Amino acid sequence: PPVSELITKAVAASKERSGVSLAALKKALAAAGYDVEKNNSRIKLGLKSLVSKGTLVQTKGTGASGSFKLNKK
DNA sequence: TGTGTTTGGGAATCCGGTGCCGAGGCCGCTCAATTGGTCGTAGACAGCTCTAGCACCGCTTAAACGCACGTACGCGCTGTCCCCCGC
Repeated sequence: PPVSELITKAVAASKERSGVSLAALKKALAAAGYDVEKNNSRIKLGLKSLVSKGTLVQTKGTGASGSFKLNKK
């Protein structure tokens, strides 16, 4: 399954008012058996694609270093 | 979500009493500083030599300088996780 679903599912499972950090996303995907080490660069890209698709709102920071929430709009 | 100000409250500080022991003074003594004198020599001074430090010049080339260009490291920001702190 593509990493955009795994990320969206992790952000939905950890839904809050702040927003899953990249470190929490790493932890959730690793707990989901996804190798976050080798494919970290893929994650940053896929995450960026999800922000560029507007599917994730950046709530703090800039780019992948930030916190993110599912764009309910 | 943020922050100027509030206010009871522990913690450091000030003040007065007090008492106690060491610092300051006094005395008797002694031994080390002082006086005077002799004598030896350490070094102050003159004087002489020669070396090695300074100033200069010219030439070559290697290093320093300025500049273009790119990337990688420093630094700021965010997050988390845990391990020292206060009690």
